[PDB]
Amino acid sequence: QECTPGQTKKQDCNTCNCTPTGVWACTRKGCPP
Amino acid sequence: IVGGTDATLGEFPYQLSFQETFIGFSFHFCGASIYNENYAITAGHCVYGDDYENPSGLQIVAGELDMSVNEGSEQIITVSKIILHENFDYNLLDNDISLLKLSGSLTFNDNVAPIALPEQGHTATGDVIVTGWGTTSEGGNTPDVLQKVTVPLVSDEDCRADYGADEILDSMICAGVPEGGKDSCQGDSGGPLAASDTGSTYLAGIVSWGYGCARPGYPGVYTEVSYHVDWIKANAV
Ligand SMILES: [Cl-]
Ligand SMILES: [Cl-]
Repeated sequence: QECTPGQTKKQDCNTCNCTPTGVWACTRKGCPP
Repeated sequence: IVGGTDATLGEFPYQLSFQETFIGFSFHFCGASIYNENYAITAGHCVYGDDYENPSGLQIVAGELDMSVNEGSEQIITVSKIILHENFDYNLLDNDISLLKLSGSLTFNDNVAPIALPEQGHTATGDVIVTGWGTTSEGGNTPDVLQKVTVPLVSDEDCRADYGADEILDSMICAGVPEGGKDSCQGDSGGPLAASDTGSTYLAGIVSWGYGCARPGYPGVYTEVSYHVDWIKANAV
């Protein structure tokens, strides 16, 4: 339902957590890719 | 920065580029802000995992506008120490703030200058200006010229409808337009959100996180500096 609340992942060099509303909250660093 | 325009040299004299050096290049990965001649303010997640007392290959660049041309005001100074908030939460981004101590002092001039803090507890309001060298669309390209965007603040309660009640802490501040299209993005982390409701420019937020960038209904989320002013003053020597 996009994700389960409390899951974590990486998106390239950024870190993400699944919010209570089911979306990925991700940091905003620049990644050398 | 998504939906912005080009900055001018000296327009944002407090803006820093936070860079890591590798073979063949210096890589911008975060923004930062000048607090005083020896200290920068950035996000905690920009430094988590570093060798805090002996950081290697990290530097700031002050007086920068266009990364692809040396215009003469750039000041590159290596970072000598990182002071990460000791209650930083790497997952949920509570207390997402760090200081960078520089190995030497910045030279202040028209193009290089501190940004004032608010008073502890001040409530920022009005349109605010977010700046950085982040991507210009989600998943997009990065500009060589510093970008600026104006966005309104979104109340914590309104933002919690998007992200969840406990996901937005009071010590976070949200900014964006309901229709989307204006936001910070990847590479803007750690840089400034500047307000001016006191009649003068001050640092109201630090770029932190969001769902994507510039999406309708998903404002950017920032560390709210007025919750951490006493922390900053206690830790910047
Ligand atoms: Cl407007
Ligand atoms: Cl606006």
